[PDB]
Amino acid sequence: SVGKPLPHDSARAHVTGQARYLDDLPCPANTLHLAFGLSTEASAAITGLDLEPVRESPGVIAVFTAADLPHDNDASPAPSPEPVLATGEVHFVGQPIFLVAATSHRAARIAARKARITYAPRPAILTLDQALAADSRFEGGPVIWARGDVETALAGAAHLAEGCFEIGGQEHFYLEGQAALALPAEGGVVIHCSSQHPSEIQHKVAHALGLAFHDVRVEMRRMGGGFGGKQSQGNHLAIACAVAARATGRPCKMRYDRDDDMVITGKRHDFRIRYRIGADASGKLLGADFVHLARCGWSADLSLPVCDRAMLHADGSYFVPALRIESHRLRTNTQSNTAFRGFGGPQGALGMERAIEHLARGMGRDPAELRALNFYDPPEKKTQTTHYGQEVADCVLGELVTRLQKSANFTTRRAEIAAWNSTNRTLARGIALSPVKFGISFTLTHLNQAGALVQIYTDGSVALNHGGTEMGQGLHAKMVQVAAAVLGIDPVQVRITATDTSKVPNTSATAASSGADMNGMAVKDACETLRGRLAGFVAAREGCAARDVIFDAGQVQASGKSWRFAEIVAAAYMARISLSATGFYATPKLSWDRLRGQGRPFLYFAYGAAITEVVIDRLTGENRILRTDILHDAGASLNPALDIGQIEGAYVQGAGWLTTEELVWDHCGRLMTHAPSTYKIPAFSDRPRIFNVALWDQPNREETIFRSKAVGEPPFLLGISAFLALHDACAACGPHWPDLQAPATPEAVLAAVRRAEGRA
Amino acid sequence: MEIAFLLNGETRRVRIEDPTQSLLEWLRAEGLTGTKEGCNEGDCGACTVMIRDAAGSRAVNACLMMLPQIAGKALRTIEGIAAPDGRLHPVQQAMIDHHGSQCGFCTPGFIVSMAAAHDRDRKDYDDLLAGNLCRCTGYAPILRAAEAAAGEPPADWLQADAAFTLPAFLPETSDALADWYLAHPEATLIAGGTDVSLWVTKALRDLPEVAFLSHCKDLAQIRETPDGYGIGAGVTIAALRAFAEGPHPALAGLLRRFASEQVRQVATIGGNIANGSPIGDGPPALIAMGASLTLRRGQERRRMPLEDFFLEYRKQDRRPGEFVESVTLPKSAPGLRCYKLSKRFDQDISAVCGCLNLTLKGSKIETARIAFGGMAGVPKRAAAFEAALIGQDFREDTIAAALPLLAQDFTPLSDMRASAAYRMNAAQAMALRYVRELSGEAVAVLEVMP
Ligand SMILES: Cc1cc2nc3c(=O)[nH]c(=O)nc-3n(C[C@H](O)[C@H](O)[C@H](O)COP(=O)(O)OP(=O)(O)OC[C@H]3O[C@@H](n4cnc5c(N)ncnc54)[C@H](O)[C@@H]3O)c2cc1C
Ligand code: XAX
Ligand code: HPA
Ligand code: FES
Ligand code: FES
Ligand SMILES: [Ba+2]
Repeated sequence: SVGKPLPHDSARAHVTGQARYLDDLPCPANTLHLAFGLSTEASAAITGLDLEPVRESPGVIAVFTAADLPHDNDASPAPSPEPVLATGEVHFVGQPIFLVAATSHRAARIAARKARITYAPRPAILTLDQALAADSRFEGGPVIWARGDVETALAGAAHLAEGCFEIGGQEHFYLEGQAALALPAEGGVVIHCSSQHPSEIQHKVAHALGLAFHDVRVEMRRMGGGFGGKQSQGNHLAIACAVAARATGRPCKMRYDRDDDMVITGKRHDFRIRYRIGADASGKLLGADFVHLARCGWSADLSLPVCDRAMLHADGSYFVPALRIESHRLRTNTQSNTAFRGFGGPQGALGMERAIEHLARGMGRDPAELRALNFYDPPEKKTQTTHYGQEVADCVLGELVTRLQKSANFTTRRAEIAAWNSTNRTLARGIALSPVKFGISFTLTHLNQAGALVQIYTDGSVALNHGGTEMGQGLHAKMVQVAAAVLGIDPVQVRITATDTSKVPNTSATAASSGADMNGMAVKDACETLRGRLAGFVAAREGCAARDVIFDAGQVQASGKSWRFAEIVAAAYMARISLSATGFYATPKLSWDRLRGQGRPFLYFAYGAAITEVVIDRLTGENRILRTDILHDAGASLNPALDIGQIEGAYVQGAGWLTTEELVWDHCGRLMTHAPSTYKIPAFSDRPRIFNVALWDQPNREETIFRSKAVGEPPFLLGISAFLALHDACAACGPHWPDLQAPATPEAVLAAVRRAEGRA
Repeated sequence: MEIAFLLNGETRRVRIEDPTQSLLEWLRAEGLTGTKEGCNEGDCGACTVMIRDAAGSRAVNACLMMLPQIAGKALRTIEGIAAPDGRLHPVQQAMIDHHGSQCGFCTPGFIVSMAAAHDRDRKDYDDLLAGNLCRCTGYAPILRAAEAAAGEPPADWLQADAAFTLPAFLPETSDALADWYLAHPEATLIAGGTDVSLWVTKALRDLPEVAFLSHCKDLAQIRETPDGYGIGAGVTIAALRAFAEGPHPALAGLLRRFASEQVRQVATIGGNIANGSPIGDGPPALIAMGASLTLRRGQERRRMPLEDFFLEYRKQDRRPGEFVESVTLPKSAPGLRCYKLSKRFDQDISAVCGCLNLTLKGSKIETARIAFGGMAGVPKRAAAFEAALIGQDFREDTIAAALPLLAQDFTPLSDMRASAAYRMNAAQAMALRYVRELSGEAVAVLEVMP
């Protein structure tokens, strides 16, 4: 089955509406619904809390203070504490101080507002400049990694370019909002939730209730999107549900409304990047000097590992002899930023892509040629390393870019625009190529383990269960395709179970694009074990070596005789051979020192390239993509179709982050963009009018599941292409350096045209 | 109170005891879990349902739709798109084949939205599916799907709904409305409900005394009069855009980008006007083409120019018992142009809305009608800039020479959608655009071919 363009595990159930998400799920007539009461102050001591009108509001069955919580008031993924209900003080506008439990969802949302809270407000850290000046930061100082001596390279670099640019945040906008249901199954609880990470939900609920882990069970069939948001910010609702369930004796469900969701929960860390990049007269980089200022928010969340990935990807796609990052983990009284597709990679990589571009324009060289000249060497006695010193011997970017530019007709179109530009005076076209080098695996390396559990029933039909969770990436499809591949049976015969902590325990988050890689291996292990059992039994029963029992096309063959897979299982049942097996996998070769900034964090890297064409109106700044040409490397793809899709959407979302999506706070830490009306993700007509996504088909150098390559996060970084092309459009206006900022909204685009033109 | 309708083939009657309960509510409460929740603000079409009546089949957001509106209609939800025998709509299959699914959440919305397009044989998927948004796939798979599903014959079972039927006031005649609204001044009027329902779902507000104008055919009228065209306050934007196509290709072009197709089917012109928004996109167009409004205080009829209707912010020339009845726009307005500007093109609140319409007499500017949305807290015409342009040459430099007068006409605001500087700057930019476009320049960014 592996390598077929088969459809998503629920594509029909999807398209007919019968796919059921948390809020869709049936439940008892007494199920109460919960709502958070949110702080309106950015940095205050709560000196008055009268929840009298809240309790008296109708439908209200229970209303909760931090003081009411029986155990651990913590949801943080970090060993650093983050309360669920505010403890004595508030740290950002939107912090849940209390929790209503009402007979209807509507009713609780109504009662949530009826609170009488008197705050004693303190000064508030809102901008990075403040945070940095007030020493409002995490980890106790910045992290500083250096390869060689940058200072010395830049001293005598033939060409050097310095700059400083803003990179805004990003809201997730998963169509299914954060959601959880608690069910008090006597003794312990059962949690159903729209979560990327069931096992931490287990951990967090367990602690909040005060019962050992074996009493909390988390089931998870699907999500309406995850993108990093559901990788932690589930804990809050799942704690809220289990704590209220425990207390009210009833089953308690909780789901945010879009308005709550954006206000309460954290987004993509906005960055500021200062770059000092230098080269020689030939074009080969002498070294780059980076400073990251990261907007982590009022709480740790996943800020630590996020900024580690940012620094790891600070090499973009290029070999640099001397590289230094100084990464600041700043705290502000805003939302606790979390994980998001790319997990910081996009941010560090964009700073390298802005530096390399600014250098190109400066020395008056074509960026594509300067990037081509500065890639990592293709494989096949000293292999180049990264700034963290990991050997890069799997880099196909030489070939890939050459492959893409030829197919995308890159040179003709860029010259074709030159003429189009000189004919126009109101509209300008732009075009840029962007490379992707993205390391695959968990930064924190012990999370690199995945588990499975496969049943084979007497009618032949198997039941699949792993630790990975479905958010739409088509994970189960790949698992089914692997499972059917290994047993030599039709993928029909493989059925997928909902993700369970009681089926596969001690899961990691379904994150870092690892999901398909490691679980694939996990599935394959259990399947091979079972397939071995059946083979051994046959070769005994049929007289011969198990090696010679071939399992294929739902048929078993041995001794020159053949049975259906069904017939062989029933017999091995009758023989009393176990048809249930677990499967486990832990990623090999991984070892690095975070604080040192040395070692091999990644098993391998995923590559790709994107050429984007755009138009800009010089008068207002209005913009749109016209064409996109992608050639992403998926290794030997587990599902060609599914992968191509991922790459399409990852790019659209990538570009969406650098274009129309913009997060805005007022002078009080109030998120002004807290609805779909004011946060503008890419809408239908925004799709690249000509959208060519092609795969790079070449087996992975490393021993991954069927030579595949984790395709989740990497193709997000293709969106850079559009931001660069938009800058290439601005460059066409005047002789000056535009200094385009992320996001490149019509206003921010005009402001770059304006600079190139030499105005204000 | 009782209303009946056709829910997915079955004939259903319902007892209205709460008139303001949305249709999204009703369905999910009833069990129709296939319709989903995305925000209850209309922006993401996760709940696009299909309705049908004497007019034809239309795609709407169930979260903006109050039950007493679907009275007498034919409703089709996602769980009822496929054939009763079990066969999938050509849309459902094409979407399976062309992988229009990843997380599956927005899928019900699109299916319903595409199905209604498929039924009415519509193909402008760009504008048509602009309502329901998806985070996951990048729309390209959906666009392939919709084109493949296009070739297949219409769903004959969905077609069968056409034959159907052929406490909270619901009028049937415009008189009967003025009649009732004469005695109930403090009554919450619901036309399309695309702004009133955001007070109930988001702002959580209770409103006794309600009247659905969405059942007064004589209030929703296109009628030709000697002077021009008499558009009734009940006319829906989709239809207003559809009617403009001929006489006003410029107004249609703006109305293209008015909300989504979902909201355009139910949102009305007189609703948008009587709403009284400064970031309202209806007025500036109508005000730049000098269209007279019409009010009714029972048997009373006032008829002022639309600019006069808006005095202060949130304060309008409405009298207790008075309501918007119709608007009157003259036959032709060849010099009119409308410029909407926002972060994203489709379905967004415009930061600046530039409406310009002059006459020539060779080269000299005759009558200038320059009007703006979002520039000051009320849709008003730019006087100082306008007075400067009249009786002057229609060249770039002269128009550039009076641009600073707009900074005396308005002093814009600075929210999350634009900094005053840029809002002001783009306002000026729209005037240069107008002189360029009219001289035959390539100015439109949306019109550029890849
Ligand atoms: C998703 C979404 C997108 C939107 N996009 C846009 C947009 O692009 N451009 C824009 O300008 N607005 C937009 N709006 C807001 C806009 O105000 C309404 O959607 C619409 O224009 C109003 O028409 P309606 O028929 O829905 O009126 P309703 O919402 O029914 O009425 C709104 C107000 O007008 C009053 N009213 C309505 N009709 C009459 C009448 N005949 N006589 C007296 N009073 C009346 C009502 O009592 C109420 O106070 C959008 C709203 C949403 C939810
Ligand atoms: N349709 C769809 N595709 C998606 C996502 C989604 O929500 N919906 N999310 C991601 C993310 S975000 Mo991350 O480290 O948590 S920050 S990991 C990750 C991811 C997970 O899928 P594996 O590669 O593990 O199988 O692919 C992407 N593709
Ligand atoms: O790469 C990652 N992605 C998500 N979470 C993580 N935690 C450590 N590394 C990662
Ligand atoms: S609720 Fe999301 S648009 Fe109807
Ligand atoms: S498929 Fe995930 S939101 Fe549309
Ligand atoms: Ba979020």
